[PDB]
Amino acid sequence: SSSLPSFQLTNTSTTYCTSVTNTGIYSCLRTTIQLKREFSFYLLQLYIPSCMLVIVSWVSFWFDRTAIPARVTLGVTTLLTMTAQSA
Amino acid sequence: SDSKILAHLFTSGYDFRVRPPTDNGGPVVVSVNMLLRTISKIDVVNMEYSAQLTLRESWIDKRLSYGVKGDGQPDFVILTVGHQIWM
Amino acid sequence: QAVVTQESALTTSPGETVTLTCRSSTGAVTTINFANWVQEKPDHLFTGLIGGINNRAPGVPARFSGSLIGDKAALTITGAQTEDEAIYFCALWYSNHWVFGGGTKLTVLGQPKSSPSVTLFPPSSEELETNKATLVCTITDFYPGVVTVDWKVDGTPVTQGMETTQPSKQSNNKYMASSYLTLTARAWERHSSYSCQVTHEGHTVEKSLS
Amino acid sequence: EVQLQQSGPELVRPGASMKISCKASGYSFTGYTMNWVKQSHGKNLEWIGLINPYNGGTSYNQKFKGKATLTVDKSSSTAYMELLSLTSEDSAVYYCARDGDYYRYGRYFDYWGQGTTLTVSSAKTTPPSVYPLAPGSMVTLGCLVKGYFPEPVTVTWNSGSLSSGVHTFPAVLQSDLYTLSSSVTVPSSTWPSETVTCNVAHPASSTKVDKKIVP
Repeated sequence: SSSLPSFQLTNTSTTYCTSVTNTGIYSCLRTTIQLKREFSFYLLQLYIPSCMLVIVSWVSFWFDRTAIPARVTLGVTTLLTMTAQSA
Repeated sequence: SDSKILAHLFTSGYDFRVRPPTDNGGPVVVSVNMLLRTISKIDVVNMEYSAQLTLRESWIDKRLSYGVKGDGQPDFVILTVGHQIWM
Repeated sequence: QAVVTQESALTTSPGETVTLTCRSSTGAVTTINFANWVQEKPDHLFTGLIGGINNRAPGVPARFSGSLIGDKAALTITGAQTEDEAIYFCALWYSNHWVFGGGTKLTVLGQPKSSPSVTLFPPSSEELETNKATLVCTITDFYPGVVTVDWKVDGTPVTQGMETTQPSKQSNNKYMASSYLTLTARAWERHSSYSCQVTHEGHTVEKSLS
Repeated sequence: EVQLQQSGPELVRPGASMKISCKASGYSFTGYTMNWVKQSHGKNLEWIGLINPYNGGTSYNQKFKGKATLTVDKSSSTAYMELLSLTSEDSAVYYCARDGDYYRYGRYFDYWGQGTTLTVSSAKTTPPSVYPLAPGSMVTLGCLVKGYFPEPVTVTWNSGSLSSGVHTFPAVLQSDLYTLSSSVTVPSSTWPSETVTCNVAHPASSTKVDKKIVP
């Protein structure tokens, strides 16, 4: 688990997968590990920054309606950045 | 000389598959020396690293003793190709 | 097979430096024997001291220390303490298992030495009636509390039929012990010489019977 | 602090098989391998075997191959030891001693248990037989409480009259039956002009016997 940083090995199972083929019936075992993706990364590199990006688009609601350049700059920049991050 | 010393060791019944004998039946003691040459490619994503080293092992195999006390023969003999030795 | 040997018992005063040794019968104690040292306080209290390569148990005082003096394992207590009085077993690792020693009874002196009081008791007539004959040998008031009982029938020493209890502590800080040689009524009359010689801290005391 | 608490004392008949435990606490149980040591009255300390909790892996002393079976229960942090085909020779005190290294074998002993006393004997409650010990033809006398079970037996002298010079020795386990003896020291010339009765009591069978010493 210490050499597996990105996931968390939650459960394992030991089963049989014997199957019938055209050349005959072959005995078969199957071991199965269950990997749960770590969330801390995606919280910090995706969710948090996107909220922070969406919240920025709101601070333009507090700029006077006459200064539209400021509003557009915010809304547009956050939108572009949103794209980049997703890419 | 050296080729003759080697021939004398393997002309008798020597089995490289058999572990070297011990006085008290104890285990074969292998002393280890290690020389690091280069430590490179320290991958943090896959959490691994590359390294080139020189492994140096030393043990006793009474079966291979030729000079014993020696003092008339060469201190040691370089083992040439085609001569198997338990390792 | 392989046997481990230790001093039967040793004596030392508070503050001095004593050394216990552990001998291998197959040869010299090497590092691949991983000489271990264990302490047994009264009432069956075991704890590890030294062992492995050169590591020690948690809390083992600094005065304790291991080494390979000569060709046997050593355990040196530098600045012996009162509580250091216990039985010390050493264990050697032979290939795939541990072999313990006889143990060494280290005594941290607290009173003058006392030679043992030996007594030998012939089989009671009441007991001989049951075709059994038990020689009882009692040893009291000795110190340090380590002795070595040895029986001999008609000049010849006995190997079997003997049972010696472990040194029990008295109300007066001295030690006692008992030893029984068992025979049959028909075999107790077959002889006429019986010996129960008790060794204590060098020298010896013998009590015969006829 | 770490602790190894072992199961209580056990009395079992020959042929049977019992299992003693060793509950570990105060440390990551699955990190240190466990040793089992046998301390018998007849011999020294013997090493039975060892088990790696994390691994399930075991290694036995050739001597106890088939006599002992080391197991482990991770959930309860407990190490167990089975003993099969119990006999007279198996009557001993069994300790469990932890290895020193963390998630590796270091070959040195840390902490031991208080020990478990196993008594194997096919005996029924058997009242003792007291035989007098007189000195072969300051004098010393003695009692011989021979062939009783189970322990203990108490010995006095003159109902407590004489206490000085009284030594009741340890018992030995022979023939499935215990056996001890108690001595009492008196000045030679007083005996046998003074009654010297020893009082033996075996509460386990409600036995009370007096046997005064006489030449």
